[PDB]
Amino acid sequence: MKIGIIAAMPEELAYLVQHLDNTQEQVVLGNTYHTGTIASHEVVLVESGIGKVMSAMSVAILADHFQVDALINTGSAGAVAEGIAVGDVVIADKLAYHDVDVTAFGYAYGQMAQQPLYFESDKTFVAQIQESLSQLDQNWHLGLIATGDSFVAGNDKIEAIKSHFPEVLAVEMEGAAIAQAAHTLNLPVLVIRAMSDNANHEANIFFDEFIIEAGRRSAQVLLAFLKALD
Amino acid sequence: MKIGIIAAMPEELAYLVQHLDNTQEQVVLGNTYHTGTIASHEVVLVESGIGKVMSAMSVAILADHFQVDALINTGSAGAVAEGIAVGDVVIADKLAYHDVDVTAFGYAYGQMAQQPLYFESDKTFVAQIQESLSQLDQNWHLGLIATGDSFVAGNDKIEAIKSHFPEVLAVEMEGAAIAQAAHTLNLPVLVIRAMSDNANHEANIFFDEFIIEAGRRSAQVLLAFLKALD
Ligand SMILES: CSC[C@H]1N[C@@H](c2c[nH]c3c2N=CNC3N)[C@H](O)[C@@H]1O
Ligand SMILES: CSC[C@H]1N[C@@H](c2c[nH]c3c2N=CNC3N)[C@H](O)[C@@H]1O
Repeated sequence: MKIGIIAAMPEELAYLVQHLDNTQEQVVLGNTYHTGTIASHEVVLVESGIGKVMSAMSVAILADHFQVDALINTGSAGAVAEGIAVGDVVIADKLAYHDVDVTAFGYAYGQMAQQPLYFESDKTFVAQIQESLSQLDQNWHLGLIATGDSFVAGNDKIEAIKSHFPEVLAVEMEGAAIAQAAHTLNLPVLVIRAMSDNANHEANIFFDEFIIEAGRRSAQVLLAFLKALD
Repeated sequence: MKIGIIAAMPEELAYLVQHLDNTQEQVVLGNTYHTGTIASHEVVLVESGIGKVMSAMSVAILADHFQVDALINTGSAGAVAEGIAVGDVVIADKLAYHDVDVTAFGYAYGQMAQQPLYFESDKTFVAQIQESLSQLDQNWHLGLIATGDSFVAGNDKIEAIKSHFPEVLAVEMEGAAIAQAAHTLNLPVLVIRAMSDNANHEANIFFDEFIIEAGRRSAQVLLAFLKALD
């Protein structure tokens, strides 16, 4: 298959570009799309930019211009579940928006109009990625990642998000957006994020400090996954 | 020029489709795009779906697949500024997100990372549309429309939005998203919305009752504009 891989920032795509075989770069609508293969898998890498709109646009272009068959997001996120450490990797089995309120019409909190409440990562992708990781390794996690067009940096917002999604493991700004776009195109999706901060008052500082490492760790897990996907 | 016209719901695109000359429907990525002309202006009409992600995808496809030169959004919105009545039309000279918080990094509230706080409708488009309207008509307005991935239905949220953007006239769910996407593509944009409700506790009821009329009114203003734009 042909996999479209999206990262919000350059720090989150660098490692993958460095491991891209038969690399070629195409400029489309002012952005660079890296084509080639990874572990014999045809892929297209792109730095979308931050947020729902930018990531959604990248999905649309990957589908319309490159005819991708699947979508995978890699990058950083803020750790919110107790016990998750900076540097840990969270594989999203499900994604949802923590900043969406269309409840006046009867939708569940977080559920966008005309959309399901939860977007699910491809069951086959999730099954296989777990198989590539060790059960003895306690630094990777499988669970819910909540998305919003905000950088979470305070216990108050963390608590507010948890009141709606108590099982949330991490938070970011593109996960559910890419999953929503993928769902709209009937394309399988997977989201992988490494923790760059604790989404608290010190989040901006930790993010600045750990974005390079988080971007690399998330990408390393993706690379290991792709090599085992076959 | 070639103008891409986006409406979130069918009720907001119907009138335009009914007045599209040399109309033809095409299916791209599972959605219908209506090509044709409106007063010597080549156009592409599309019902994007609700929200930031859906509207952003539509902008991307309009640019990548149809090579549009400009973008115009039409539809319904909730009236928030005192005095604005249901049925009134608001032309957005500027757009901003009311639900974006990346302030931890120093951005102004509402400003998305890597983006300006305000997205501006094309100055030429704004100047010309005002010329097509009567100064004696008090039912059209020119000002700020704030966008968010939520349906505003309560004075509490209205007050919260006003605390950040006191001059906001109306609120909706795609304006700033379409403007952001257009800005990313360096394409001129214009947003026009007719009031379907008062964004208060009764907003869902008024929306249900007035979406057909609001969609029509907004489209009527756009049609008049296009017939005078030349
Ligand atoms: C500079 S905005 C933060 C970016 N990094 C991710 C992120 C890391 N840590 C957090 C993120 N997003 C929200 N809250 C957080 N605590 C998001 O998905 C954006 O692409
Ligand atoms: C069924 S979600 C509402 C849709 N109509 C517009 C709307 C009308 N009235 C309101 C809207 N959006 C937010 N708050 C409001 N009070 C938005 O842009 C969505 O496309």
